[PDB]
Amino acid sequence: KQGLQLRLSQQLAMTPQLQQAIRLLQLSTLELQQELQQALESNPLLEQIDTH
Amino acid sequence: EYVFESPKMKEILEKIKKISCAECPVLITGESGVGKEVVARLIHKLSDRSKEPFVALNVASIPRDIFEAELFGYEKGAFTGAVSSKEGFFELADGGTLFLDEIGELSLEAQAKLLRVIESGKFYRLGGRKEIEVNVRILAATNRNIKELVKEGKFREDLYYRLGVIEIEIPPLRERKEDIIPLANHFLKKFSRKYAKEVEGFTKSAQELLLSYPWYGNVRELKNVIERAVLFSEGKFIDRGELSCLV
Amino acid sequence: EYVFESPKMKEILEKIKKISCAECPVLITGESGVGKEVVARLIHKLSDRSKEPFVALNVASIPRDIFEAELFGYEKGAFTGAVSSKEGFFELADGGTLFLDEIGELSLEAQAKLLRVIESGKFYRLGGRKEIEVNVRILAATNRNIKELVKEGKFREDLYYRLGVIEIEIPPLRERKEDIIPLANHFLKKFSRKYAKEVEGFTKSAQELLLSYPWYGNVRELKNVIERAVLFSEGKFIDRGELSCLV
Amino acid sequence: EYVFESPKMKEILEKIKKISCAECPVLITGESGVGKEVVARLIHKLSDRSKEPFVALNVASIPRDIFEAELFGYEKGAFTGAVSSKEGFFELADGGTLFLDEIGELSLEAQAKLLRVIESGKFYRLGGRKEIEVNVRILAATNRNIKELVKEGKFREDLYYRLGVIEIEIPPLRERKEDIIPLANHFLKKFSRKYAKEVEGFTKSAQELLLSYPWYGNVRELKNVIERAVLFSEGKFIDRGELSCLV
Amino acid sequence: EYVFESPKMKEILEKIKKISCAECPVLITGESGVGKEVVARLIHKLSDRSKEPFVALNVASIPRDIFEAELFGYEKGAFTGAVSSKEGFFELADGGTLFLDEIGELSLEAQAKLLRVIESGKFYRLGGRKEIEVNVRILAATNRNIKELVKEGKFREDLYYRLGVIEIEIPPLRERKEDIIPLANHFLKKFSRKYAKEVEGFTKSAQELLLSYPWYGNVRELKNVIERAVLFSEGKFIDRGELSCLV
Amino acid sequence: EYVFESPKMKEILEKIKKISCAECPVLITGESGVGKEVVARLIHKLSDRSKEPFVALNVASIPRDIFEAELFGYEKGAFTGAVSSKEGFFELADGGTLFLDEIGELSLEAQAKLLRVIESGKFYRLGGRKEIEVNVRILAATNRNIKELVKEGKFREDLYYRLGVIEIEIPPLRERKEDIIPLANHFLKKFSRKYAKEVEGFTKSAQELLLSYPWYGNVRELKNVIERAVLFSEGKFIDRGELSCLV
Amino acid sequence: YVFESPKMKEILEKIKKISCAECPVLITGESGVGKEVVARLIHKLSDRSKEPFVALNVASIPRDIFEAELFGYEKGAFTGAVSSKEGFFELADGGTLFLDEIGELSLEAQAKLLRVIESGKFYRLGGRKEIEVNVRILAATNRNIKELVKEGKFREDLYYRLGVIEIEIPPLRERKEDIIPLANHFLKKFSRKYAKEVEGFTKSAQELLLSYPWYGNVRELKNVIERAVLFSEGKFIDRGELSCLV
Ligand SMILES: Nc1ncnc2c1ncn2[C@@H]1O[C@H](COP(=O)(O)OP(=O)(O)OP(=O)(O)O)[C@@H](O)[C@H]1O
Ligand SMILES: Nc1ncnc2c1ncn2[C@@H]1O[C@H](COP(=O)(O)OP(=O)(O)OP(=O)(O)O)[C@@H](O)[C@H]1O
Ligand SMILES: Nc1ncnc2c1ncn2[C@@H]1O[C@H](COP(=O)(O)OP(=O)(O)OP(=O)(O)O)[C@@H](O)[C@H]1O
Ligand SMILES: Nc1ncnc2c1ncn2[C@@H]1O[C@H](COP(=O)(O)OP(=O)(O)OP(=O)(O)O)[C@@H](O)[C@H]1O
Ligand SMILES: Nc1ncnc2c1ncn2[C@@H]1O[C@H](COP(=O)(O)OP(=O)(O)OP(=O)(O)O)[C@@H](O)[C@H]1O
Ligand SMILES: Nc1ncnc2c1ncn2[C@@H]1O[C@H](COP(=O)(O)OP(=O)(O)O)[C@@H](O)[C@H]1O
Ligand SMILES: [Mg+2]
Repeated sequence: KQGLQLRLSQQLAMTPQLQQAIRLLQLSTLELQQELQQALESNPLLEQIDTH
Repeated sequence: EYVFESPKMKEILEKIKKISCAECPVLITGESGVGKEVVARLIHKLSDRSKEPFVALNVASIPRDIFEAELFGYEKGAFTGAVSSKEGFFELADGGTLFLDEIGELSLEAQAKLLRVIESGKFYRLGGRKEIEVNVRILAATNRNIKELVKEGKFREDLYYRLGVIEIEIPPLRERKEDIIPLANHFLKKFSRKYAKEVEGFTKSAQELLLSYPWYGNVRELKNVIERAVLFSEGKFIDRGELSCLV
Repeated sequence: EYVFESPKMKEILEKIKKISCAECPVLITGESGVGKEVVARLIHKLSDRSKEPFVALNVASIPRDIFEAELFGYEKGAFTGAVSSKEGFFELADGGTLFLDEIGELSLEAQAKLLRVIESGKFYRLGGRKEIEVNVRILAATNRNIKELVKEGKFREDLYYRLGVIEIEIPPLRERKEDIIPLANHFLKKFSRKYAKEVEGFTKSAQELLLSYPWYGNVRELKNVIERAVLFSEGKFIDRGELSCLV
Repeated sequence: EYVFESPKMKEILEKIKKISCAECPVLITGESGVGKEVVARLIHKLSDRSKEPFVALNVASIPRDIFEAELFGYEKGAFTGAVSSKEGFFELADGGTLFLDEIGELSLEAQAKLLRVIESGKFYRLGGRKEIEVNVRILAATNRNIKELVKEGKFREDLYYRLGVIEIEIPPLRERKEDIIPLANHFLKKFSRKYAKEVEGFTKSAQELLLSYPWYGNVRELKNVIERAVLFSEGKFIDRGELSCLV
Repeated sequence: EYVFESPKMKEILEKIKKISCAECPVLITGESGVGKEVVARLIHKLSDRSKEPFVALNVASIPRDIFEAELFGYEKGAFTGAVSSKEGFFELADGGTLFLDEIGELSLEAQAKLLRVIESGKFYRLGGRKEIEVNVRILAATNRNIKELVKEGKFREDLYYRLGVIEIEIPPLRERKEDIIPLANHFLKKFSRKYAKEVEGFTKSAQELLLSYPWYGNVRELKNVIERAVLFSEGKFIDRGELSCLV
Repeated sequence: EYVFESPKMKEILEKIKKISCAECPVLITGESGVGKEVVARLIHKLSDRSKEPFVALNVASIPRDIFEAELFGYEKGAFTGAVSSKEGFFELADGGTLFLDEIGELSLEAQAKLLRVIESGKFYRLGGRKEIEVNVRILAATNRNIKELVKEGKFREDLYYRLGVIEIEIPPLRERKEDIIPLANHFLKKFSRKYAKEVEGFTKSAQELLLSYPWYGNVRELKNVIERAVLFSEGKFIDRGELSCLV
Repeated sequence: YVFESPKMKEILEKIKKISCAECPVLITGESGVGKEVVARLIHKLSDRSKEPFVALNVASIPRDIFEAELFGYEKGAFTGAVSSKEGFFELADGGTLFLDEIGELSLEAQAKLLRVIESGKFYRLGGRKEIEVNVRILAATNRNIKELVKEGKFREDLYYRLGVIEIEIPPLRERKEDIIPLANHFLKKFSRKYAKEVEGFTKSAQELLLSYPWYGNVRELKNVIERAVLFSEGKFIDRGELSCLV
């Protein structure tokens, strides 16, 4: 029966467990550096080795 | 501890005593406030399995989509969420007694699920590949006429014969005119001592009013009225006006 | 804080003060906007559970398919997605007070689930295999006459008997002519400080008008009318013209 | 031991002997308490594969979401929580007899899957790769009028034709009067040893009463009445009055 | 952008100005195309919530079986699909204004599910054991006579007084003859500017026609007719011939 | 392309050309088989969104429960069974044109779901708290008199004035005596190449019969008759004998 | 399949004649006459021999989920839609869809069926892409479809769409010449299937087959022959065994 219902169900779920850290392979070095720059900006606990 | 002063109640007590050596499932039919739970527990106590666990279930509180899981159990990995195997209610009552209350509130889909467990008692767990053999003594209580439901189409014909091996009909308190007074006094000792009151009896007019007043709710309504009268009393007895406004 | 000047409400207050030590379930009936929840909270405050949570639940919005799951709790592994343990209202309010609002809105299917938890206080969690008992005080508020609904057949008779240990009926505001003026004064004094209004009293014609309106919405309608008068107030006294909405 | 002293019953038994060596699905349609399980187990016993397991399963005891995960099985990794692969009940009865109780409760998709399995002869796991072949003998017993179900559309006509190659109809006990007496005497002695109640049999009036009562449960109702009589009787002869109250 | 030339519109605007600091919920009643949304947004802008988010929602756009989930949100493990904790629309508009559009079409069952939220602001999420306190000013709009729907039994009287603290009535445009000419001029100017049309007003016959037709869609129908005329316009001045769809 | 010969078709095409610069929603009224969808596609091509996608939907087949689900999409936790977010039809038609076939047959209850989306263009998904703005042009085609449905209490006047800004009327084939021969010749030429029958034209009797007949199914019925004649002919020209399907 | 009667020969010739015809074909008659057999013969004898013959009966389709079987659904479309499902039109992409007993369909469902056929494009319940398929329609009717239309329990447009080529199969009650060949074929098939030595029916029993009106036609004939084979104990079958079934 067609219908959007809220209920308690006992069903079997497949294994879609993927799509994590996989997009870091297709990128080149430059785009990877851009992503790392974004990550450094958004996370205060990440720092990159410098020379200054 | 209870009151069984009525001759019909004495006959029912004798029937309960006579099935001490029996194990077939028993059905109880009657109205509200008659003592279906009391009769079930008395049968359990007089049965040889009194020391065995006694599990009471209401069939209206189990979710629709997990009905098979609760009464049969499952092994780990049977479904997404079965991280640890569980034992069902029937295996909890393995060797003991299982009492189903309000059994007339069971959907027709869930009624056919209990055809083989009552007869043979053998069932396969959800994800269980080995048959399980148990010994269960089954008691059931209903508040409506089971025969009418069977003849009307709201109850399975097979299930009535599976459960209706020994049928006990508890009479209403209205026909038990000789049980109101012994109960009404007892409830008094149940209430005043619990409330530290000074009521030690009932007036003759109050007793006559209670006898004349119809107990549609039976013992439950009588207890509620007596408790209210004790709560709103003032003196060493209960006069007519203390309960006239209620009954 | 609240005002109780009508002589008939004095009897209800005395009855409340006479059930301070009681812990039996209480049922309350009355028209909409008369203060059933206020009476329930007043009973809760005078009870020995005054230092306990007062869990007020609306039974007219609980989803049906999880209704039991929302009142009994569940274990881990009971169903898909239940990766943690959680409780219901009965266990979360153990030792306190559970106040059900609009008990008449409950459908018949849901009314058959608490029949074994109001009296004995015991139930079983979803996926649990251990019996649990709780000691809670059950209060309910409703507006439609439960007795006439039981007579018609829209409410369970046994559940009504179980819940109706002590019944409190609140009369309509139209029957209470001794509280209209005090409640109007209280609302005026409350709303003259929130908006810094200069209103300090009512006019004699306005007071006479207040004694003629049937008060269909009762206390809520009176509060709304007083709020409208305060918001739309220019002079220090509220004349009969500003109360023409009652004509 | 089973009693068959009716010419129709003897003809049915000879049919059972003739068909017990066949390799075709069997459909058993009859009234309540006629012995469908007894007939199926007699077919299984009087066969070359009598040593093989007799897998008796109820179509209403399987949740839908795991039906293909129960009657067929599953492999590891096909779904979350699948720690280890588990065989299905279909492979369990390989080379033996699989009995389906109350075949009329199956859903459209379940019946379609069963028809696919029966027609193909080989099936697949839930998440496997190879194809599994079995040599099962399929019996199914139901009490519903399959003609009404197929006319309404609750059962697939092709599946009914495949399973219902041979229709076995056990006559109602009301048409088996000559076989009524030997059955009850079989129970009366059996319960006499079971419950230690001393009884020799029935009287002429009791036997005439039994032949006059319109049994609805057939064997089950008669057995229940006999068990009640054995429990509630201390004398060696059962009189008309003892059985009259039960009737 | 909004023209208020009728004296009733000026009275409504002055009343809105007086209730800028008023935080109570308001109910607006009118016809189709009278300006309920415009008046509600003007009330919102003039209130203290000018910079607060204004969440406008239609009650009929939510399915019945997930209405509570969309109204209050849900916690983890509440149901098969409660992946993570989610907030409701009431928690979405914290500190702002909630606009219930077309409240008349709401069913009786849904009106009983929001009786405690409006008056007190406290509600429990699905699966959440903590109480949620929110402060949202509620503006409801309807095209129906709710004061008659409460009498007819098609609306719940309990919610009427919860949304009846302040009530606004918008008269139809056919009575607002001071608005027809200014609204027509503004619409013609806007549709000439958008469509690059060289029209800059109406003719006297067209003005007389616009003031005599019994408009049923009111301002929206006037806007539609003006747009239709502008699209098919062929001169610097619009004559009665272009507006032939009126009469 | 499309052939238009009658003066009414030329006028309709010219009006379409004139209003192609307009972005107003269009409502088209006619009969079954008059070519409303062809006119809608012509309108889409002649507008500035010809390169933009055109989404045409027959709303007479959408289930009521998934009406909001299809129109608005949903999020991960909107309901049970969903695992991923889904787009809505309006979002799928964002930046283009959305066409609705047979808008008259739509249920009265579901017409409230499109009251705000057409005007505001802002809506929330199921299970979401974010408002989405689009730019979609609404075209609706119907074979029923919308105004009659409004007057008989079957259609929502607000939705009508939302869509009833631009009106188009397509007369049936019974008023298209001039536009019968070109359509018949076009269909004959198409089906001759489709089925390789190589039929060139029609004889005098066939043309007379086709012209004299007051077609009720209009262009659809004429095309079906031509296709049947092509399938059941072997000559170079179709005579009246091969047109025996007509009255 | 065996066809020996002159009516059966004419039916086979007509079916081979309409083999090159790609139009939807309607077949009507009585129960158990071979409408599915004739439809499969048309399928094999046409250019779509290698394509699937998706044959389904519209009687068992539930009312509320008819659309769910008409088009199909995706993952998460509704409760119970764990995965995606393909409708019969998608399964029969390039094949032949055979709807058995079309005369019993509800009126409202029919109005939602032929609309898919004429346009040929449809959307999945939960899919954002339009689906275009090509099918050949075969229909079966158990009653008088013209009478049903005259009773207002059907659609005239659907009848015209499926009435391009219509076939009537005479039942077994007027096909007595095929009785002996069909009985012999079924007897041999069941004897070789159950591995029991049975030669053929005796002269006495041959009268009962013609005496039997055969209301159930070939289905009942096959059931009776199989049951007679199962209970047979000799290489010859007498009239007594058939008497217990007739
Ligand atoms: N003979 C009796 N003596 C004393 N108390 C009794 C007697 N019979 C019943 N009661 C009391 O009646 C109360 C109400 O429970 P009762 O056993 O009557 O249940 P009921 O109304 O028949 O149904 P349910 O099975 O749902 O409890 C019990 O608390 C019990 O103490
Ligand atoms: N004696 C009183 N003094 C002051 N205010 C009072 C008094 N009695 C009632 N009220 C006021 O009446 C108002 C309306 O009461 P209440 O909220 O209980 O109405 P209701 O609509 O019947 O309730 P429910 O939410 O249970 O449906 C309360 O907010 C309360 O402040
Ligand atoms: N010949 C017999 N002799 C003795 N007892 C018999 C005989 N035949 C059947 N019975 C009894 O019949 C009882 C019920 O039979 P069975 O288990 O076959 O039920 P059923 O007809 O399949 O039930 P249902 O249709 O209600 O599911 C058995 O417990 C058995 O003792
Ligand atoms: N004073 C005004 N000046 C200009 N336009 C106006 C005025 N009053 C109303 N309108 C126009 O009326 C149209 C409809 O307004 P609105 O959205 O409020 O209608 P409604 O049917 O009352 O709303 P809803 O049903 O969504 O609550 C708008 O396009 C608006 O421009
Ligand atoms: N000439 C024949 N020779 C052998 N078997 C035949 C013959 N005609 C029909 N049958 C048998 O008849 C049975 C039913 O066939 P079929 O399903 O095609 O007929 P139907 O019931 O008339 O059709 P439908 O239900 O599809 O309208 C099959 O098992 C088939 O083997
Ligand atoms: N100008 C035209 N040229 C060719 N065919 C046309 C023209 N107008 C209409 N038609 C035909 O008429 C049919 C009408 O189809 P449609 O518009 O979908 O249904 P309705 O007319 O009932 O809305 C189309 O299939 C189309 O082939
Ligand atoms: Mg059985």
